[PDB]
Amino acid sequence: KQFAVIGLGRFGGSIVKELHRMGHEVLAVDINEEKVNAYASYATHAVIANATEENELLSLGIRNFEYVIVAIGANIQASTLTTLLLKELDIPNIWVKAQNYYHHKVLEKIGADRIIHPEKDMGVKIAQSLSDEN
Ligand SMILES: NC(=O)C1=CN([C@@H]2O[C@H](COP(=O)(O)OP(=O)(O)OC[C@H]3O[C@@H](n4cnc5c(N)ncnc54)[C@H](O)[C@@H]3O)[C@@H](O)[C@H]2O)C=CC1
Repeated sequence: KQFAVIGLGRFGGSIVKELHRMGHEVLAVDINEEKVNAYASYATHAVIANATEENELLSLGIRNFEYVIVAIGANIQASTLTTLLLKELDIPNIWVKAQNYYHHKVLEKIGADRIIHPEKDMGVKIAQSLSDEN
């Protein structure tokens, strides 16, 4: 029902723009307001928070998003700690972007419903499109 994207880089911000362009409402959170301000026009609600902190997550109300996406970047701990925190919030679905075989492997066992490798996955998606192209 609900969609929450944590981390507004090229990936996360993109998935926030699309869900908007598709007519869905999104909660878009990040730690530096520059980012939050950059998507205020696309998110049904854009907030400034540190998703690694227990309390900010409750003032976020994340407890009620069927889907949450951890699209944080070059910072692996925040990523996992965040996915770890909310994993304990009982979020039915948490998808996380990954960049490490290591990272992937921990997320895997932490209980992440879906791990994403933009580069690898986009890879298969294209080979896919090539075959389709005839
Ligand atoms: N998703 C991941 O865990 C990882 C990604 N990487 C790689 O790092 C590269 C850099 O990617 P970008 O998206 O451009 O990274 P980036 O540093 O530009 O953006 C990450 C975003 O998440 C935001 N954010 C929101 N809440 C945060 C919090 N509590 N702590 C930290 N950041 C928070 C940051 O402020 C920022 O906008 C990527 O291409 C990715 O492949 C490397 C390690 C982990």
